[PDB]
Amino acid sequence: AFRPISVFREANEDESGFTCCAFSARERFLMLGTCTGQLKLYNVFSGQEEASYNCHNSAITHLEPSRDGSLLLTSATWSQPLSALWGMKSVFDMKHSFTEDHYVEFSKHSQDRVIGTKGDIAHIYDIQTGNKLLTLFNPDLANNYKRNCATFNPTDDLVLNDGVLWDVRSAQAIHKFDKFNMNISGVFHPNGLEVIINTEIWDLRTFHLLHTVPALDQCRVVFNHTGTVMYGAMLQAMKSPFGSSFRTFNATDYKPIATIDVKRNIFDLCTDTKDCYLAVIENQGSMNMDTVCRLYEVG
Ligand SMILES: N#CC[C@H](NC(=O)c1c[nH]c(/C=C/C(=O)N2CCCCC2)c1-c1ccc(Cl)cc1F)c1ccc(F)c(Cl)c1
Repeated sequence: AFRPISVFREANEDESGFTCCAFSARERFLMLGTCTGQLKLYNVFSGQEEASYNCHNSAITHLEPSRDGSLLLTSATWSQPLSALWGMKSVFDMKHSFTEDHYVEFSKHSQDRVIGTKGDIAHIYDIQTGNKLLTLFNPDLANNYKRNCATFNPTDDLVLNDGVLWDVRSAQAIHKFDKFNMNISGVFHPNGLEVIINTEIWDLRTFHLLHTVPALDQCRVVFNHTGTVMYGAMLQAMKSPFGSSFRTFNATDYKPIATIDVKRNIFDLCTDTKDCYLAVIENQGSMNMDTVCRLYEVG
């Protein structure tokens, strides 16, 4: 079950502008991006704001804190630069920026690199220097996915970009997964064995199709930390990225668990490092922007 535990809005604002969320390394603190480009730290139980920082001059679309707690990636919708890396030690400061990338993630095993996406192109950057190490794009294998996001695999040896599997070491495309949809480019299963590209589950070894999961169509997905549950929400074709529902799946067999209809448009969802909690950003109005963060205890 998901027990509603708490709800809160952007403190002292006429209209609440939370757009995205991620749990900090610190257990009871949630980081939230806003529609005006600020990063906020909230106590997720009290709903009280602790800290605010100015990151971009447009809405934050994505946040990702590093596991050690020292770094943060942000992306914005219509700012220059579009994405940035922030230090969060003593002073909150911009380390580096990724001017043309509308989406960024850290490498997974060792978080020493950033991977940014621009359209169907992946850029890989060194965290220390900020230098672009690699541009990944192959005109012969491109799928031209409209909502492409590039990502590392769990051991950082591989990248999936626009439905193409890359060997990072050699910077060579090693396989193109055939295209079944217009938008979604796919992610790696944390088990390191499978690639989830929209409704298709591919075996990484053989490149054979393992399953078709229709309910995943047009979904962004996130896994809990233990890799046992997958959350998916369907993209809509300052508007909300998602519709009013998200779905859970058993990550070990891809069997559905629950379909949760929150009856309001969803902006984001994240889970805490202990997989005890789910945070969901939902609009109380309809595109009126007045979002709340709802916190559920995961049963
Ligand atoms: N990280 C993470 C968690 C992940 N969030 C998103 O994917 C997400 C969360 N938010 C935006 C986008 C806002 C956006 O563009 N906005 C909203 C603010 C005003 C401007 C437009 C995106 C998003 C959408 C398209 C693309 Cl291809 C990639 C994106 F990251 C998620 C995973 C499973 C889920 F069940 C849910 Cl509800 C969210």
